[PDB]
Amino acid sequence: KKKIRTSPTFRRPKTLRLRRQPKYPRKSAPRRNKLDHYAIIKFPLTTESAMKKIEDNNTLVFIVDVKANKHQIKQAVKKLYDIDVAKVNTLIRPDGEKKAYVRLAPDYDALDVANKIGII
Amino acid sequence: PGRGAPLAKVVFRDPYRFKKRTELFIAAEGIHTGQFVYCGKKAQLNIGNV
Amino acid sequence: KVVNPLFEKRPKNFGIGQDIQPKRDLTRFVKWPRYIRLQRQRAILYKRLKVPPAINQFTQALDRQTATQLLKLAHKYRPETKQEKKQRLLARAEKKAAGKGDVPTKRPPVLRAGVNTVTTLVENKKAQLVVIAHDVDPIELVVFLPALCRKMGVPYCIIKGKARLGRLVHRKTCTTVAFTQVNSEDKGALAKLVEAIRTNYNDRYDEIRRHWGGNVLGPKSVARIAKLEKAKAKELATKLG
RNA sequence: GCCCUCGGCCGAUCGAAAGGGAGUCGGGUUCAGAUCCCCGAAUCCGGAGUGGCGGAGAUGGGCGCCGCGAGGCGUCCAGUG
RNA sequence: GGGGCUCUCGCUUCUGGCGCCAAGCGCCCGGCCGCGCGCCGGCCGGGCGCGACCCGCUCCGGGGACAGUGCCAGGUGGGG
Ligand SMILES: [Mg+2]
Ligand SMILES: [Mg+2]
Ligand SMILES: [Mg+2]
Ligand SMILES: [Mg+2]
Ligand SMILES: [Mg+2]
Ligand SMILES: [Mg+2]
Repeated sequence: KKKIRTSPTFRRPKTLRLRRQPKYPRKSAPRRNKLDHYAIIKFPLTTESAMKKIEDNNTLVFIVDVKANKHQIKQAVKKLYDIDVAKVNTLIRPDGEKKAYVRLAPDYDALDVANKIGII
Repeated sequence: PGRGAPLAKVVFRDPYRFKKRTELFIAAEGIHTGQFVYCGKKAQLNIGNV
Repeated sequence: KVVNPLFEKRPKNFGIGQDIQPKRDLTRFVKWPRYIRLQRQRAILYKRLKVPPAINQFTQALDRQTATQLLKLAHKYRPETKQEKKQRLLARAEKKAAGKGDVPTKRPPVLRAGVNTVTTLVENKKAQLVVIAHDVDPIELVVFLPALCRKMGVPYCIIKGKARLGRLVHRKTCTTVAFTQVNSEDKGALAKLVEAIRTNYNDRYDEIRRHWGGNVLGPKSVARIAKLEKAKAKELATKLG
């Protein structure tokens, strides 16, 4: 005495949808991150312009993996050099390598960081 | 465009939902904006009524 | 008494062009899914068309009282389940190891199920009562059964629910069951059922065999004819004086 | 998680580096890049759960009292500028 | 008085407004205070029905055993 269709349209009723509870994982183990910190940062740039970036703009110039984004570059530089960075500019070179201009924090000097890296 | 007859944009009330319905009648000569037209069996014999 | 004067009735008017219509029942005018419309138009077609007596004979089923008595009797000879049979087999095995290997309990009388099983019992005249469901999905599985049952003199009834027969045989659906043999104390109950069955199915087989079904128009068409005949009845009323 | 109620862009998706489309400018700087680098001034969008600070809402009247008065206390009634 | 009986088995036309998510009534079910006598006094909530008549077998209307489709037969057929 209460089943009333107040609409002239029949819609498909909402039925239960269960989440997957697989009996075996389709892959035995998660494959490891290939784009780790050592993969992200390949080698620094030691050219004339890169040297001018270090002395003037407090910026370290690196060649990085083309898949890494600015957040990954920022974290990778921070971990494996123990420095704080301000911002990361990024271009892709005409030969296909990604280049990152990593400006350092004001309390970090890009000159002696490049000295301990070994690219002075 | 492409039609010589002007079109009339007429607004009715939906009898089942709180909403306004806009029709695109073919304008009968003599009808003006701000005029009431009446559509139905019991509508009177006036220009523009249906 | 303490009725607030601020309270008042607000009677809305559902005339044409007046206040918006209420949310009333529209089931009569719903665009139903295709499968719902198909199975409803199928029912209407079974009323429009002239149904041959072989198919129309299954619309005459047992009444509520007789079907209840029949299934009450059939419940006593309900076939054993898997766990019942396994328990019986286990008991026979333990008895046999101790000192048995006999006493088959005569294979006590049971309800025989299945159209292939039942039709062979009828041909051999080993069936005492045959119960046929009225809603077999292809009707070809049963249309020969009523004529065969009378030809062999086996009393047959049509009951409503192939699911009801299936519930006896511990399955979803049974087409037809049969009482082959009955216990001594239930012989009187079966005899009362059989005599009630014969007078309704076997004895009036010529009427059943010649009784076409369907051929009934819709209520709208019947009403149109009715008001035309009523108008012509007034026309003949003025024709006479 | 489920139930009631509400829910037609009524059709996926693609389709513009000249259409629509929030919000960055000035100065300096290279051998070659800059409205993108540096300096200096802004600005848009998004987020802020335990709420960042203010301001607004919102802080007034009536009656009984104390108090010379000013000003205080109690009760009642308002207050989405 | 008033039934078989005919339209009605209706609620919207002088205005470039507004109009939905129920008022009202009836029947109940929780919790609170309490006359502590129950239909019993009042206060916080929740539900159902009538409001919005009943029944039914095609959503409503228009065609309809024609059109149409499948196959064959005859005609026409420089459109090819
Ligand atoms: Mg870029
Ligand atoms: Mg939709
Ligand atoms: Mg696109
Ligand atoms: Mg553009
Ligand atoms: Mg240039
Ligand atoms: Mg030719």
